[PDB]
Amino acid sequence: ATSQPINFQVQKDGSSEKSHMDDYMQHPGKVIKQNNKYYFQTVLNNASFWKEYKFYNANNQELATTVVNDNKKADTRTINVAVEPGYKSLTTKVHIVVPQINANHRYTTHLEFEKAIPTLA
Ligand code: HEM
Repeated sequence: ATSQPINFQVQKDGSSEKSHMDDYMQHPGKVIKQNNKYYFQTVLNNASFWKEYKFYNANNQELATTVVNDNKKADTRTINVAVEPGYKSLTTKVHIVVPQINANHRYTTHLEFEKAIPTLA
């Protein structure tokens, strides 16, 4: 296995309640192994709304992210977040701007994997 699907749910700051941020990421994501390193690849819908995003492990280490696909037409963006096997969540901090309802906000949420990122290959 070079990769495997991994489902997740983005949940609200301070609880296990689903966050409506979950509605703007494709499901499942994917765990990808390259050489000795692991990536969580995920697709952001309504990419133009995500003005900033940072991901952290549960020990508050910022995780490197790369853009691997920007699709202007579909308004999506595919990103690779650096992870390790064993992570059960990521903390996200995002700056979201929604024109139609004049919204400009920063939020913190926690993305919860269906299970610990597995070792592969
Ligand atoms: C499609 C246009 C969107 C509309 C009309 C919308 C609307 C709203 C409204 C009215 C609230 C409650 C007030 C507030 O705290 O701001 C809210 C909360 C929130 N929104 Fe959005 N939103 C949109 C897109 C997004 C996107 C793309 C994200 C990022 C993935 C996002 C993430 C959040 C988060 C994290 C909250 C806090 C409550 C929760 O965690 O569910 N929203 N949104």
